[PDB]
Amino acid sequence: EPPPMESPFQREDRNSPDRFDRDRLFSVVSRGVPEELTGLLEYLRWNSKYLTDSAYTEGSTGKTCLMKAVLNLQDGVNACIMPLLQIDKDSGNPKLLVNAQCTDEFYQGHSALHIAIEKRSLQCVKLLVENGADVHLRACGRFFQKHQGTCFYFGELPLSLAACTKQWDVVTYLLENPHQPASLEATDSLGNTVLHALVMIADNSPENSALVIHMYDGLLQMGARLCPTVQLEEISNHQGLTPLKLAAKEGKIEIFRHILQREFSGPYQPLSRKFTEWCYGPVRVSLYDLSSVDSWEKNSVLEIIAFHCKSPNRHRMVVLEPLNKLLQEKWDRLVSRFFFNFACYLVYMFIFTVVAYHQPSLFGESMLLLGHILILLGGIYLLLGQLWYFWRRRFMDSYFEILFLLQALLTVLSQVLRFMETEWYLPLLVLSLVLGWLNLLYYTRGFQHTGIYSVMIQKVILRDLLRFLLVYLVFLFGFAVALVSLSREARAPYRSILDASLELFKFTIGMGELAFQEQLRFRGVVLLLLLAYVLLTYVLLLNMLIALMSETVNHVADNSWSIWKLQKAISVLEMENGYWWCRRKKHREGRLLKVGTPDERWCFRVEEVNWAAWEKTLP
Amino acid sequence: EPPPMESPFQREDRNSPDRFDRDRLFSVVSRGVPEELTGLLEYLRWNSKYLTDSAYTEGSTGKTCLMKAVLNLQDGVNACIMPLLQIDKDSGNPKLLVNAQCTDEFYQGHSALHIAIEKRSLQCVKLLVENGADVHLRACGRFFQKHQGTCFYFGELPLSLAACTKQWDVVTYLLENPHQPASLEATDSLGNTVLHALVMIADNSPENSALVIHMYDGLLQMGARLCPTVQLEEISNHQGLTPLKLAAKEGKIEIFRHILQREFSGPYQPLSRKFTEWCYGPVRVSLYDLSSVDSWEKNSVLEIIAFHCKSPNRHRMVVLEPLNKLLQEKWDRLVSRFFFNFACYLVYMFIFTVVAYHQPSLFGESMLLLGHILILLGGIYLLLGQLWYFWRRRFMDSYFEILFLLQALLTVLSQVLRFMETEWYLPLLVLSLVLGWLNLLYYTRGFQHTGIYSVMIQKVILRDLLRFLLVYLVFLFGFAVALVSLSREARAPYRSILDASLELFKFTIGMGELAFQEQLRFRGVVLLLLLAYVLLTYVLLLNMLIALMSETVNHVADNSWSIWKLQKAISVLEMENGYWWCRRKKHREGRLLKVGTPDERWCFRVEEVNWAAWEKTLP
Ligand SMILES: C=C(C)[C@@H]1CCC(C)=C[C@H]1c1c(O)cc(CCCCC)cc1O
Ligand SMILES: C=C(C)[C@@H]1CCC(C)=C[C@H]1c1c(O)cc(CCCCC)cc1O
Ligand SMILES: NCCOB(c1ccccc1)c1ccccc1
Ligand SMILES: NCCOB(c1ccccc1)c1ccccc1
Repeated sequence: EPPPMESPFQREDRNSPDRFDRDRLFSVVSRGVPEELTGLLEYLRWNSKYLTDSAYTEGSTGKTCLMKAVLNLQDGVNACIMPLLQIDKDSGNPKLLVNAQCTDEFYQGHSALHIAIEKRSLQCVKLLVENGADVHLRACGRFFQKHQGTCFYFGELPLSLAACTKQWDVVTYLLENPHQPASLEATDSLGNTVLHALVMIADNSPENSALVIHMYDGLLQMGARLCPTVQLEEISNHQGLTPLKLAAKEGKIEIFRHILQREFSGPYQPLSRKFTEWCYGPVRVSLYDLSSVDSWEKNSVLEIIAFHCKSPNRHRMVVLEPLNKLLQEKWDRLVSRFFFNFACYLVYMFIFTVVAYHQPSLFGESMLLLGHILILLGGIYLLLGQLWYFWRRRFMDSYFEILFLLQALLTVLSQVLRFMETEWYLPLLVLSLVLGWLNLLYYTRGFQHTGIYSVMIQKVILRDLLRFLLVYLVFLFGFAVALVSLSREARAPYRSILDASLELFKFTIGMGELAFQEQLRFRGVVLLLLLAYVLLTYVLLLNMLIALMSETVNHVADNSWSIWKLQKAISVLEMENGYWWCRRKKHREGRLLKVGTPDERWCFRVEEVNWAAWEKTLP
Repeated sequence: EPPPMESPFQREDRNSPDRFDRDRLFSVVSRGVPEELTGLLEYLRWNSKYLTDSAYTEGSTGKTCLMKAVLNLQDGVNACIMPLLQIDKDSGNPKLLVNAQCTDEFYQGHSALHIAIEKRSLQCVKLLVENGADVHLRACGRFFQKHQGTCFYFGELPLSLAACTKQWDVVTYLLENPHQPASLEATDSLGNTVLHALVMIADNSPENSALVIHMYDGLLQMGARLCPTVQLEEISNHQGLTPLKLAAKEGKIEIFRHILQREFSGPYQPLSRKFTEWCYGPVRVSLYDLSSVDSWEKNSVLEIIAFHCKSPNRHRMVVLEPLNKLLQEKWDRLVSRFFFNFACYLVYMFIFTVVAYHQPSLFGESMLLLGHILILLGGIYLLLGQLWYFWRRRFMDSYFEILFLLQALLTVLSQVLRFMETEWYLPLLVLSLVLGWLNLLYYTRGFQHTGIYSVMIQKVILRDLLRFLLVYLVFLFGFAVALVSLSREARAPYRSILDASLELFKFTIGMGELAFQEQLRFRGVVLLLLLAYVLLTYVLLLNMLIALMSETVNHVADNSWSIWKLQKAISVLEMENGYWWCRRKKHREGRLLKVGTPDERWCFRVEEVNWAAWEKTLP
């Protein structure tokens, strides 16, 4: 268990002229008086130690006397910090105590400047900075990393901590002091910068969103005038993302939306992304920026939303522009490939159904052999394509992206059984055929009127059905074992465990026997136990029905269009790569315009019409 | 792709003493200074060109320099417009540049006056009008026409555009200027007048409704004093409608309600429609106006609501008065025809059932032959009536209006089979019989206690059932093909595709086999595939049930009375024409009263009692 960093009740632990112990030092510093600090210098120069040694620190963490001074800050000002740092300078230690930090696993690197910044005191921050404290000390402990349980994640920097805490004066003093200037370009471990730490502390609540949007714009505006020669929104962390991509991956929708369509009028225009070129009543035409939003480059916002994301908000980022217009422009160009692919799959499935039906038992024979050869070639091509897709991609939207493989694999496996002349090529093949018709359902995603209907009608969750089936199946097996064990002595029904399981399952499709057998010694108890099974199956079925109804009473129904748009987006980004043998050359979208200053950016126009805002701007 | 009409970033395109190119002209006009316009006149008189030629315009659209001047309007005033028009006048061109307009397809006819009116600047409008610009220039491009996608529909006139934008000062200046007076009577393409364009931009939202009601009343009041000799609410567009009928057709309920019962006290009384004659406590008697609201004339509000309308708000216009009282007065007079028609149909159906039941296999014989003759005559009369109804009418309310035809057609077709002595007159006839009993259900619309019950009990949508049946039927056919293909090799059930389809459908009515067949080589896989079919049919049925319940949970239930009133209104307006052989003379309803001034109007009194408003007017 990690010790607390300061505690008024639990004392510190030493576990790793006059005598002046560390306990008296902590006692006089915690109260906060400088008169009783006399005699420290003479004692240190007699014992030939330094104030940052192992004697004067909590050995379990590494907390020095200065951090106890700052942690006992009363009314924002401590009168002991200045003489303590002065006598530390007079001691002549090589390692300065102002920038000392802990060495424990929990609070590694946690300096005094972080404590002074968190205590919302500009005076202690000024006293620490003016006495030679570096402003790039990283807090690398487990307590300052994003994980479940007890943690407070910030960007492991004094400036990041000042940014996450909404205090503006401390951010300004760190950014433009003469004694020790910080930098917005400085990075911690995991590669994050201060524009990343704001994104990773965002939330979908409106207050936290307003906080992080305001402070993100503020830091970007100060980065415009402090270090204009560097693009602050293009520095990459160790995963390879940028702040826009990191907003896309984590599921933070609000700061992602604000970053995607921010606009500042005036001198701060060159760092905008949404430029409006004309507007006529309700219609407004805006030139959005496709820098790392299109799929022509490497991992971008579209692919990160499509594949590398696990969040319930991955279906609402697609709807907001300029992702909606971009994916609509991609779909209106690549719908022909989808329809031709669907027609080829339908022709392959028709020839499969013909071969499976008109088949001899164990010109027409030559036609059927050509059909078998064509089925084998189609199955091996589909198998190669699906194995390519999995190997490149190294969850319900991927559901139909695995069954294809089964409809491939079984098929080719069935055909090698046909080449082995066994008596099992007929089940697996026709089993494949059943799966194949189910596998056609994915191709409803390409048409509007049936795609919206499919997304609207999928009103049950798969995990609920697969849990209920498992519970009912264990129930059936247990009662089947009991019924076989009960009916062994004659005065025959329920002879084996499988037959008794079938005759028990027959009560769910609606045809059960339920009578005196007149062949069993214990036929009354058999009837009683069957009555118990019926009365329990009805409770289980009613519970499942009630649970599904309670699930479907209270949810919003507007997500149908968003989910359909996401499914179409995944299919578009899949087809944009091309086939595994005819790799499609990626076509850059947008036009290279000149906005501001020679600032040449890729731009993409969208024409949005909205009568409500136009009615609002009217008198 | 159409080019933008102005764009600060994308430059214009030429695609269709000192030199003074069009690029320098656009550069100096866009900034907005007049000092650098010097030397233009000498250059134009040396090169013998004009300022509106092809050289000085964006050839892709036809945009002139003046429209670039107005589109770069800063703080409402440009100092360049006045010298530009002055030097255009000094150039001596035959075609004036002030009223020049585009010639592209997308922005056809879009003048500078439209831009100045949209920019909400009275000063630029005054400068354009005073320098000789006609006020009847029509914007005929696709961008200014009502269609899906990107469009801004107004009445293609400067006055209509000033009317749709809620600005009052520009409307007044266009209406009463001495330099170039506009007119409320002027019409664009599609025949619309200014009062029509207000209706076609209306909406059911309260803010837009309040805007359009206020501005409609305002323009009507100004039309009272500018051009009193013309009725502004009687001009017909090219479809033949008036503003009231256009409000009825499009589904705009709020402006339709306001137009139907507007009243102004004082000097503006003669243009009202609802006159109150007396009011005593709560009861109030009002003389509404039946000008184009009754069905005695040509296409009126009642017929346009009844037939020529496709909107979800066609069942709420009937409930609001004076349509409610009018249709109640029609129904209380024409209920006898409905009941006599129902009794005649019931007698015809009883004789049909008797003939279908007491029929010999392949005095009583003469009676049955007379019954057959009467069935043939009734069927041919009903067929002639229904063919008349379709040919004159050249959707669920029309559903029962087609099945009659089938109950006609099959019947007469069955009888000609009886005259052909074939072995198929017995199925079709009795099939007709079944349909006819279903065809009786439409006649529940005439009685209150069962009509409200029928409208209340119709709680399912037909398209959902017809989609679910299609999905389940494809499912059944696919599994039937698989089951026939699997069971071919003996060690018999499931022999043909139709029999296997029937034995698979038997799991839905609640009687399935589900056992080891002991006759098939692959009987275990047959059992497994039947289990798969059962487990999938239950998922599909549960999904359909959940979807219907979710559609049922969250909806308003007050629409039963409105839908029943609409159905009764459709039946009344159908019977008012009369039979196809005894065309009923149309009877004018209301009385010819004299209200205001000799203003003789058809009027219809309604007695409305409402305790709530009377409680509000009390202290
Ligand atoms: C309302 C339910 C869920 C069913 C509806 C069908 C009928 C006949 C019985 C009801 C029922 C009970 O009312 C109570 C139990 C629990 C007692 C089990 C004793 C072994 C089971 C049980 O199926
Ligand atoms: C709760 C439902 C919808 C039914 C209720 C009746 C019973 C016995 C089974 C349930 C059920 C599953 O719980 C899961 C599936 C999907 C797995 C199919 C495997 C081929 C189907 C499936 O009918
Ligand atoms: N009064 C004789 C039956 O009328 B029905 C009826 C009677 C009173 C109130 C409402 C309806 C009726 C019964 C079943 C279906 C439809 C109508
Ligand atoms: N148009 C032919 C059938 O299309 B379907 C359809 C038609 C119109 C609107 C919506 C869907 C369809 C029917 C059942 C299931 C899925 C789709």
